[PDB]
Amino acid sequence: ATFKLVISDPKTGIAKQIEITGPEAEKLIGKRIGDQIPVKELGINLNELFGKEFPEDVKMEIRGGTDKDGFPMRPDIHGPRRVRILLSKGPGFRPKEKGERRKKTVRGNTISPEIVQVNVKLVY
Amino acid sequence: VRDIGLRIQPPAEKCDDPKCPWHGHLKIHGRVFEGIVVSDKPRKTVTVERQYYHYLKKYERYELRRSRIHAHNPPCINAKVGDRVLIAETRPLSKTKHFVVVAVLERAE
Amino acid sequence: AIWQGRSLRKPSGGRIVLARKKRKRELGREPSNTRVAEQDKRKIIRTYGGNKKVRLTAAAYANVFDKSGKGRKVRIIRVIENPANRQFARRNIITKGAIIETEIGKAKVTSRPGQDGVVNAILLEE
RNA sequence: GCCACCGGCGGACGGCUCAGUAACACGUCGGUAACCUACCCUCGGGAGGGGGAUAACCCCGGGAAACUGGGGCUAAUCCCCCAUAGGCCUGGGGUACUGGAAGGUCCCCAGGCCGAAAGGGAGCCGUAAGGCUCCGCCCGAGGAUGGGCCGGCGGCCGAUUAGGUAGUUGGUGGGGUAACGGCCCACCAAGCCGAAGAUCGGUACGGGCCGUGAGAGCGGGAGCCCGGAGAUGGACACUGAGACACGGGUCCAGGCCCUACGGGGCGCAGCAGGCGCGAAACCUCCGCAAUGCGGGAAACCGCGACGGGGGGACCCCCAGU
Ligand SMILES: [Mg+2]
Ligand SMILES: [Mg+2]
Ligand SMILES: [Mg+2]
Ligand SMILES: [Mg+2]
Ligand SMILES: [Mg+2]
Ligand SMILES: [Mg+2]
Ligand SMILES: [Zn+2]
Repeated sequence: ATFKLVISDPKTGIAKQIEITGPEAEKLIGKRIGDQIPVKELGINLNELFGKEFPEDVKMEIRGGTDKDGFPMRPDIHGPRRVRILLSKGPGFRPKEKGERRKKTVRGNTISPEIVQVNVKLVY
Repeated sequence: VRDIGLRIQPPAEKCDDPKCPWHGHLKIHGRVFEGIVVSDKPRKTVTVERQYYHYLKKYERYELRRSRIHAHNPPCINAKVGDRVLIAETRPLSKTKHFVVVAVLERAE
Repeated sequence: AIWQGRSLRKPSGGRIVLARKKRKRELGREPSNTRVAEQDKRKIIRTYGGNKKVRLTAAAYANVFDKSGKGRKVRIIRVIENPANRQFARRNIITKGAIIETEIGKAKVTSRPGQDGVVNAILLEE
């Protein structure tokens, strides 16, 4: 579809975002969390927005991402499906009590044409 | 001769089991009653009966009352039907046995 | 959902209608059937009041004993004639009367494994 | 000096109503040698070494809302490991203590399993070492406060309701529990209540007490105190010393509400206020000054508990025209 990538530089702790679509939104449509995709092949985006210093063999991997309505991606439920499970911690729940639980709606692991935001970081 | 806190005389034999106050590992503590046996059909258990008088207050007369309980019957003093027994109180032994026989008086008649 | 409260039937045979609900302080847990294996596993529980209970689940050694108070930690082979249950000696479930067959003879268990988390025995005579 | 966030303690008490319950639910006398217990009191002992994330804060957001994602940096009375003290089980052998009576306590051998802590914080004195005293942390023995469990006895109506029970009654060996117990299980038996009313129906929260009568008695147990039970009906678990939790969490059934139609929520038998039902029942008020509770080293802070008024031929006492 179209996505909103959140590129984050772990070596200096600043981030940027860009909007990709068309040919770009087909080469990461089926990728799972922690995949290490090369930047040059996918990325029409350039060595900018950060200061123009990166090498040429850099690549990023998938970390998380929300959904079309606003639900997070729980990196344990494999499959691009949407479920409603009872949580106690972890991505998808903010407890704010002791020993408490709740029934929150989360999304699977594989990217889909429903995901709108994708979170990535740059390993060199 | 061993006593258990009743100032009475022990039985003339020796037992086996541990649910006997005289020879085993049971402790007695509580009420101390006295009645006559009305059945010993099942194993190691009897049924003891005692009678008392209730005093009504409006009519000012009396009235005869009963009480049937169930007691463990150790193998050294095995009591039959129709004889006086002294029984004591202790912890729950089964669903409905909470007393134990300790001494037998007037066996036959 | 193993409720260990009262009964619902009087000693005379009439039924009882419960007047309250089940209190959390009356419940029970699952039988921890001890097996024979090549490595013993055990867990730890938190109990009423904050205490603990060590819970053996598989057995490897035996702690066999004697008449002069001389123990020896030796491993077990299999169970024979558990009088508790009719089909335990076959599946190798050790409860408390089990007749353990150590590698130095026979023995009789004298401890509760599911409560203490150890197996103890006396050297049964022939 | 102000503010939120990590961290500790409290929210299981207090307030409300009487639906269910003929029962060890309640009253009274006893039992636990068959049990748990944070805050608090006394005595006797310990605080020796290592390691680690992540809220606040900074850079990007997603979603209509409820809410929630990715990267960076940081600390503890936060979290985790090692050692030692200690806790638990079983075998063998001594006789030191309590008690009416030791499956308990104490001492000596042996085989195993579990396994602690924050020398942390604030004032002062001396150049500094370093003290002085205030609030603290962990283990053991005992109490106290609060309960769980178990007996003996005592209190309604019905025969146009006579037989009832099959884990039902008991024994042997076990599991489970904080703990005894057919409380559950595997085998062996045939017991157990009953015309002195069992079983099944009916109605009902129990007592201290209250109305009436010269008394014997007959009738009632809304309001105050003490016990029990419930949070729209039925099932079930997490955290904790304690709950299967009225203002905490799931599932079903039955109602209602917001929505950008994809998804979210709520349940006054707390205090005022509203609708419905009925012959039948009040202000959407002011305060933490008093009695007390939770927190804090303390001064203090919060409390529809409690305290002050507003409405009404509620019951008593003392007067006017
Ligand atoms: Mg409450
Ligand atoms: Mg009835
Ligand atoms: Mg973060
Ligand atoms: Mg038994
Ligand atoms: Mg009723
Ligand atoms: Mg009126
Ligand atoms: Zn005897």
